[PDB]
Amino acid sequence: IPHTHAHLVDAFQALGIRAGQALMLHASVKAVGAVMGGPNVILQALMDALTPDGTLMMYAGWQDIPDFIDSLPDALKAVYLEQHPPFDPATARAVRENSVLAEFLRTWPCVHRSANPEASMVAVGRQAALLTANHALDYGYGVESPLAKLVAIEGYVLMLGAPLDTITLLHHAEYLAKMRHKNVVRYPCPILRDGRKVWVTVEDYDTGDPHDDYSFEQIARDYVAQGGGTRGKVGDADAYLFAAQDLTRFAVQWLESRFGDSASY
Amino acid sequence: MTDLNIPHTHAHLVDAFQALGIRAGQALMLHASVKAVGAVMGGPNVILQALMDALTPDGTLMMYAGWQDIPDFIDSLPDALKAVYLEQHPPFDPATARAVRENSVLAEFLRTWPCVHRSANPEASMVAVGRQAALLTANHALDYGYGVESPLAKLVAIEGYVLMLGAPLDTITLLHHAEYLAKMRHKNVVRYPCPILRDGRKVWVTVEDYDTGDPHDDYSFEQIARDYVAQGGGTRGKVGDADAYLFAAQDLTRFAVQWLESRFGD
Ligand SMILES: NC[C@@H]1O[C@H](O[C@H]2[C@@H](O)[C@H](O[C@@H]3[C@@H](O)[C@H](N)C[C@H](N)[C@H]3O[C@H]3O[C@H](CN)[C@@H](O)[C@H](O)[C@H]3N)O[C@@H]2CO)[C@H](N)[C@@H](O)[C@@H]1O
Ligand SMILES: [Cl-]
Ligand SMILES: [Cl-]
Repeated sequence: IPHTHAHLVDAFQALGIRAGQALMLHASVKAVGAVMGGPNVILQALMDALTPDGTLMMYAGWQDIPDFIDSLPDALKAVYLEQHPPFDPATARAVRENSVLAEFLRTWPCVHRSANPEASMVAVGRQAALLTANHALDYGYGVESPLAKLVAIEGYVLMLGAPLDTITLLHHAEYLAKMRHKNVVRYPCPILRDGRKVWVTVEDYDTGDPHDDYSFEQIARDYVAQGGGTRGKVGDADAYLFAAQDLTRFAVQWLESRFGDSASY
Repeated sequence: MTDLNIPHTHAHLVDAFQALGIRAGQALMLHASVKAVGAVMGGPNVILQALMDALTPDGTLMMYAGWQDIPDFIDSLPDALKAVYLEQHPPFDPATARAVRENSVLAEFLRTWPCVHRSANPEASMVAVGRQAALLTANHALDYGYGVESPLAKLVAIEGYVLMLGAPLDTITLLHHAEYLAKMRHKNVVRYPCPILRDGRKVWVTVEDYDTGDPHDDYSFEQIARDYVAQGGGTRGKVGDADAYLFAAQDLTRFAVQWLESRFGD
């Protein structure tokens, strides 16, 4: 018997989901198990628990981002510069890993999607426009990002069978932390500007590898170990619910205590 | 033991569609296997963008969506479990109802396109973009979803086309319209439950249709389509790595009706 809408609603409420919350979701649909009506019922149940006054956001990114063209043979790069489509928020695919639900969320009526291709977020609900508005192209996990706004509105992160290493918010903690050294990347990307394709250079902190000798799984495990968040089952999945403000504060201090620069310049 | 090629470009797919016979302003129903096409520069949406470029905004593109999660099987469930479905299963919502499982990557992509229209019959739902998308998807009756009041009937009436892009010929939905039209010695008629939205609220209705899960007699759609191709029906050509077929909807329907009636007809 597949998990029903009502069963999931009750499980979300038992974990601590409440009306009016703003929530970023990371999920593994396989971990939840069979749901009556399919994966979209997971989103419908969560939005039921949040009510229309709540907000639900997910990381989408862009599956087809051609940020690697400089590594291709020159003649192939030339083809990409002419023929690869730009990031179009209406149709750009979300990244493939752990994003079945993010792709579902893009067909919801009244969805909003932020403008930074690599860091794009999708959101539905009362504060969806606020969270996704004015997402800067450079430093997409920084001060002008949906993650900064999620912290400012005292939102939450919900892990629904998703590995703790995939918490996007921790890239915002990396941005904030005063660390000895952070790796900067600069990469090409085609976007739409006044309805025309334009290739631009995006600058950001590397989000593919850590800036020092840590992992997000290590940080999150330490947070849980000192009492951070709530834990419970939703369907077949192990779930965690974290306050965005407290987790960000914890992670910044965690990074600064281990990888800060005590030298003055 | 065969390697994947350099990704096909938008421009090279447009050229291949035009070489196959796609013309501006046509109305086309597409059956595709994205895997068969091979790597595309920009991903599967580029297949749709190239096809719409060949058709222009004056053309129309339609695909079969259905509803992957339709609970049309609940009458065969024990009573306690059936009651759970009746209370908890979501209704068909055309905005979010996912398309059927197989060969539907492009149908799911079409649903994120602006100005998409989806027809109202859950099990037989079609999605369309372009000039005649509203016309094709309008007023799709709940009963006999492949019949006189269907997008397939309208596709035939406006003299549209069927494009096969690496999909097996047996999956041509239009052949269920031929079954509807053909006078045959035996037909299975089914009634099944379905939850829909009626004034924003979930209501369970009973749908009546010809069975489309099994043939009505000793035939298969692969048989019909293979006989059609063998007698010169359609045009053929490569699109990316896929072998493609382009059929006139009216000619294929007429052929399939005559095929069924010659073997099982009056
Ligand atoms: N074979 C047993 C039967 O399978 C049914 O399920 C079937 C049904 O959901 C679904 O059938 C769907 C219909 O829906 C839909 N309205 C049109 C579509 N062309 C048709 O598709 C089917 O018929 C085509 C041609 N022929 C095949 O190419 C295709 O593989 C097959 N899925 O696929 C399943 C297999 O056809 C039912 N479980 C029950 O009627 C019975 O148990
Ligand atoms: Cl997933
Ligand atoms: Cl496919």
